[PDB]
Amino acid sequence: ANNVLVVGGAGFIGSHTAKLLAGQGYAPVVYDNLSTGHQSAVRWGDFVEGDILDQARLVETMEKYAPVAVIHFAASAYVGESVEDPAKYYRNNVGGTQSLLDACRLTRTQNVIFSSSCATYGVPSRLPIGEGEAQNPINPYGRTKLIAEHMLADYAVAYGLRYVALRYFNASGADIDGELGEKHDPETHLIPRAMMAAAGRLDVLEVYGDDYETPDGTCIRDYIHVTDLARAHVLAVEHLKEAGGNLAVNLGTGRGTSIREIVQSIGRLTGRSVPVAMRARRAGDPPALYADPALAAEKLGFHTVYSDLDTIIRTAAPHFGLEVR
Ligand SMILES: NC(=O)c1ccc[n+]([C@@H]2O[C@H](COP(=O)([O-])OP(=O)(O)OC[C@H]3O[C@@H](n4cnc5c(N)ncnc54)[C@H](O)[C@@H]3O)[C@@H](O)[C@H]2O)c1
Ligand SMILES: [Zn+2]
Repeated sequence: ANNVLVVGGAGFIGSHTAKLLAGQGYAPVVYDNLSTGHQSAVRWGDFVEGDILDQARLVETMEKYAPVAVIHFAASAYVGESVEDPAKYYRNNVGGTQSLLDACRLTRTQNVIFSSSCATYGVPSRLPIGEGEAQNPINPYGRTKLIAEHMLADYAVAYGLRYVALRYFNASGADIDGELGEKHDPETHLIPRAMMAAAGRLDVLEVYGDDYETPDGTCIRDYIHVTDLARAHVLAVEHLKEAGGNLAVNLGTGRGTSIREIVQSIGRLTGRSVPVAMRARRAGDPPALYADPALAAEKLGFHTVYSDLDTIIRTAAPHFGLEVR
């Protein structure tokens, strides 16, 4: 009917996507083990506490709700944690995804929207990064996201599963209306850390390098507003509903953002400066990484509409002890 199973739906991007689904008349059903997400963020439909590795419980859930699509956000997502603890990432991201895909095929639950990462590309050859770019990830996090992408392809071949894999770099901002935000502990993402530091919730923001080959010398990365991510994941649902073919596309603005720009923007919009501690650049670290969004525009009709820096900063700031002036 209109149930959409949002796996990992108690987390940052998943909860925003559940909110959006409900706005478009779907009934999001959240399946989440609350390991890093929050029960209080499940505000737009039913909640099933459970682990995606609990295959009986996941199958039971799919049988009860007969979802028209499954959106898979349920993963371990931290790069540095993945180098030191690869076990966690192979278990959650490869084992967990296989359990989810088995639950899907065994219940004839057909449409899977997979939240992937541009970390699958590793170091690229040209900028911006097109989907044709080789995928040579350089850490277990990127590795395990790539494995899930290929597992999706193999399950499509064998079982006729239909899917859209969505690749992006950095989820940012928060819901425009202010009641839903990014709550991680530890918080490892750049814009939240910079804001926490400006707010005095962190003492410093260590920034590694001011001598990159970039306009202001600080490194450039790719940021997309979480509401835009919600929009794309639901468009992906529509795509498969309308008998669309399997897809793997990048999500983003097509334009990068430097650390300096972010720090400057925060100081300007909140009146509080970020206490930056500039450290030596790490050798072999890329000056710029950002994705080519053209294919998503073509295949999904998707453009970002909330991912200007000012909107990202303005909507996130109130969640980290700052005020927009
Ligand atoms: N945040 C980003 O910048 C970013 C970038 C690229 C990709 N992604 C992908 O987005 C998805 C979630 O991102 P988030 O940033 O919202 O992280 P998040 O941790 O806020 O949400 C993750 C959710 O998954 C749940 N979960 C984790 N393992 C589970 C399991 N085994 N069984 C059931 N529930 C489980 C957690 O409790 C949490 O609610 C992940 O797939 C992540 O790789 C995020
Ligand atoms: Zn975070």
